[PDB]
Amino acid sequence: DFSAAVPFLKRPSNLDGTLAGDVGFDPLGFSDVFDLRVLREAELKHGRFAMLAVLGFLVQEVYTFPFFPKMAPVDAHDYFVTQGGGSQIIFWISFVEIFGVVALFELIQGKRDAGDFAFDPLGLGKDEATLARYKVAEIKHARLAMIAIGGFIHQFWVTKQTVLEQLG
Amino acid sequence: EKSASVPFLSKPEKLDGSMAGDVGFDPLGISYFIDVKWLREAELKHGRICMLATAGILVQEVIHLPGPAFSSKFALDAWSTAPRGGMVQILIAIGLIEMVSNRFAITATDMFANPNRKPGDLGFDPLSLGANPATRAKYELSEVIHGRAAMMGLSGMIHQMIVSKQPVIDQLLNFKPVDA
Amino acid sequence: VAGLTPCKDSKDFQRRLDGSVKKLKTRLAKYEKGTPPALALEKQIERTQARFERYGKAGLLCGTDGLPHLITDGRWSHSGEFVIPGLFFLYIAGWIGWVGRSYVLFARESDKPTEKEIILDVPAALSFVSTGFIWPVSAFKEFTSGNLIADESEITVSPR
Amino acid sequence: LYKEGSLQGKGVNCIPIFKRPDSLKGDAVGDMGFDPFGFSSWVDMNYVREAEIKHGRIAMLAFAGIVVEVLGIKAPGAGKILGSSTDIFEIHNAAVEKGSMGQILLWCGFFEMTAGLPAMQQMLEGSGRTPGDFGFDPLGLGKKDFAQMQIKEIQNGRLAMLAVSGMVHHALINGKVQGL
Amino acid sequence: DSMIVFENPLGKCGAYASSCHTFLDEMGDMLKATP
Amino acid sequence: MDSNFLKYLSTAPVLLTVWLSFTAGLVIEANRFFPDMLYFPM
Ligand code: CLA
Ligand SMILES: CC1=C(C#C/C(C)=C/C=C/C(C)=C/C=C/C=C(C)/C=C/C=C(\C)C#CC2=C(C)C[C@@H](O)CC2(C)C)C(C)(C)C[C@H](O)C1
Ligand SMILES: CC1=C(C#C/C(C)=C/C=C/C(C)=C/C=C/C=C(C)/C=C/C=C(C)/C=C/C2=C(C)CCCC2(C)C)C(C)(C)C[C@H](O)C1
Ligand SMILES: CCCCCCCCCCCCO[C@H]1O[C@H](CO)[C@@H](O[C@H]2O[C@H](CO)[C@@H](O)[C@H](O)[C@H]2O)[C@H](O)[C@H]1O
Repeated sequence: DFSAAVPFLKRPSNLDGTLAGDVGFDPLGFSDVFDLRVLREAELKHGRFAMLAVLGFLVQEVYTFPFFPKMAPVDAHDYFVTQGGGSQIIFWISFVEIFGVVALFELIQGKRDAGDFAFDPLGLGKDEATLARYKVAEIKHARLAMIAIGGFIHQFWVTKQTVLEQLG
Repeated sequence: EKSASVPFLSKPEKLDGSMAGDVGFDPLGISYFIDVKWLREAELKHGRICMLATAGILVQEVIHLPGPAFSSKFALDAWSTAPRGGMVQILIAIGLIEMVSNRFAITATDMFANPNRKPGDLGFDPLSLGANPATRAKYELSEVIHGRAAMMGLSGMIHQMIVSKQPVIDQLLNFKPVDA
Repeated sequence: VAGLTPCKDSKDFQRRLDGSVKKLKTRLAKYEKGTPPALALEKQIERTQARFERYGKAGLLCGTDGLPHLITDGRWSHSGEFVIPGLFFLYIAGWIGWVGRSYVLFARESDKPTEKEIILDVPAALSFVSTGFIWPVSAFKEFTSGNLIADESEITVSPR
Repeated sequence: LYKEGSLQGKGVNCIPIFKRPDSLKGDAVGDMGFDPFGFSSWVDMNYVREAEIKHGRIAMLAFAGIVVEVLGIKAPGAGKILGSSTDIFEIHNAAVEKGSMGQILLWCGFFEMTAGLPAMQQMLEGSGRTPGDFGFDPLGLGKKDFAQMQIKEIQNGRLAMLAVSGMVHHALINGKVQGL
Repeated sequence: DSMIVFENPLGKCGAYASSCHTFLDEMGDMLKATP
Repeated sequence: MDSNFLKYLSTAPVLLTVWLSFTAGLVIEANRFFPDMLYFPM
């Protein structure tokens, strides 16, 4: 059994392809010693944060609220740390993560699917076929955004230029 | 199998939906280890006290009893300016009220000893408005929701008063965003 | 006044305050203004001054040594020195003891009392902790109902 | 339903881009198979229908009022008290200052509390009242074709909602409700 | 001599576009602000 | 949470440590906000 992603690497035993975006990639065997459901929850939380971070970077570059000083996305971090808004965002993320802890415990108990918080306000995932396609799309975009946000931040640190400015 | 309020979390087992305001909201599972009767009695007491607290904070800013001691639009300042002997009298009266209304059963071990004792039912219905079965359920739900809303409102009022240092109505009419 | 002088008007107390403040100021003179050490020493000076002023106004009596002395005889003019503090203690301690005894009995009437005493039943323990707020009337009720004091013929005793 | 199956009802999709949700059963007037977000699954259909009718009626009245204000038609004596400004926002502020809008608010709220809230509550408790029905047909124009009138009212109200929103934002940009 | 005291909270304030700077006024100013 | 982990947290030393840490914090904060209280104020 070799991995579909890496022909020369054996397919990880825990990775049977059931989860979305499972191409058999786990060279370092974290799935062998850690719960794949917990790892998947971590993956989707990371990816959702990263996708929202990419969109936030772009929207902050083009537009900034009239009542907030205009600044590059990275500098806004240190600005709001002193201002107090960052404290509020952190506190409310922590408030949601308190219930995230209960969700994680239920996931360990098997009552929930990793990354499945039953959040479909607009009812876009009602039909299965579209739901599976959307799940593959979500994991793919999550990984791509996780790469892209690091790219954005590091490129800003190097060039001291926002990404939209840099692309020209 | 899943809670109505928080879909991804499972329904709290001890919350069977009999109680008014039950939407399956117990993410931390207090009901598992604490009797829901005690929890509901506590909830109703908190909500009632906060209903009265919100009403008082809003009303005693516009209407006061005669006297310099009672003349304070700011509620936290009223706490100090009102006669201390009167405040201690109120405390003693609240204690006697708790004792008699709970009929000497004021502890976690004896509060609900009588099967007739129901959570939050202290025998208080002076005008007998709750004797109508048709409206009793609606009144119970209204009381629970009012207690919850008033609890949140009182907490917000107290802390916004700490910040602004002005009454609630005065703050809303002369708002000044926080600066340090 | 009992046998000493009020501390608000004692040269010894004033001298002690002066000495403390001067020590702090000498320690402060070697630190730049606005640096964390300077701010810390300034706050120490403020705390010392506030403590001495509050002790002076409290009505505490001070001896020739310049230190406040306590009159723990029963005098109501000095109740806050021993009696009211001691009433708060007795309240808290009776609370602790009453709830502990209640939990001991609760574990006694259990499947495994020893398991309940090493691995606790914290819901019931918190129940008792809550009950402990009227421990005086509860304890007297136990006494008068006879559930507190055991009979002489029901307690083990060694041979004479 | 008037023209059921052609104008409204099951199998009607005003915008074939989005699929007619199964929740839309064609039982409600104005059902043209538009609900891409599938709110009909969870919402209370009668409540939301009454909300739609209320929004449409207010929007229609608002369109008439804004058009008269911009055209400059004023009641005898209105100009002296409020002013001669044609701008809708200036008129709103002037009327609030004088007290006109306050009285309109008071009486609209009284009507809401005494008519719309009780009627809505009974309808949601299963009185069988048609959404948006208050019996207000003094001139008897709806006796002939009540269903046709109902559909016409709903569609005219939707169009008026969109038009009023557009007019307000046009006034914001150019200073003209037309926005031409 | 000893009478309930009624103090008018509104004074001369208005919810919007008034001499008093209200919460709604703050929100409007913030939305119309210029960096 | 695992019932076995909860029983472990209910074990005597864990509860004693947590309760006494809570009490120490209570006393420390009381002395931090109301320091140098050699007497009940009367
Ligand atoms: C910050 C100050 C401070 C501190 C750190 C302590 C610390 C202590 N005190 Mg306390 N104590 C203080 C102030 C303080 N005291 C003051 C101001 C007073 C004067 C009122 C007392 C009076 C006092 C007494 C009378 C006793 C203690 C005891 C103790 C020790 C054990 C308490 C215990 O196990 O409670 C947990 C509670 C229990 C185990 C329940 C049984 C014991 C309590 C104290 C009974 C309380 C109710 C009872 C009806 C009181 C009758 C008293 C009468 C016979 C004189 C503990 C080292 C006890 C001791 O040393 O025993 C050898 C003790 O018996 N203290
Ligand atoms: C039971 C019973 C009886 C009774 C009775 C009685 C006396 C009933 C009394 C009921 C009362 C007083 C209810 C009060 C509710 C208050 C609420 C919900 C406040 C919410 C505030 C909020 C959300 C807020 C806020 C806010 C905050 C924090 C921030 C601010 O910037 C804004 C704002 C102000 C909006 C009687 C006696 C008749 C007998 C009968 O036989 C039985
Ligand atoms: C420090 C700091 C901040 C911060 C911050 C933040 C948010 C920092 C975030 C840093 C991040 C997100 C870094 C990501 C790096 C990703 C890498 C190297 C991916 C490599 C992927 C590879 C090689 C994939 C390879 C691929 C694989 C495996 C398989 C497919 C094929 C192939 C293409 C080969 C701020 C902004 C708040 C400022 C504040 O002052 C403090
Ligand atoms: C009616 C008969 C009932 C008998 C039972 C009474 C038992 C216990 C009574 C305790 C004494 C009353 O307590 C009292 O002490 C306070 C001391 O600050 C007083 O405080 C105030 O009282 C007076 C106004 O009412 C003022 O003139 C005082 O200057 C002021 O100190 C209050 O008047 C009351 O709170």
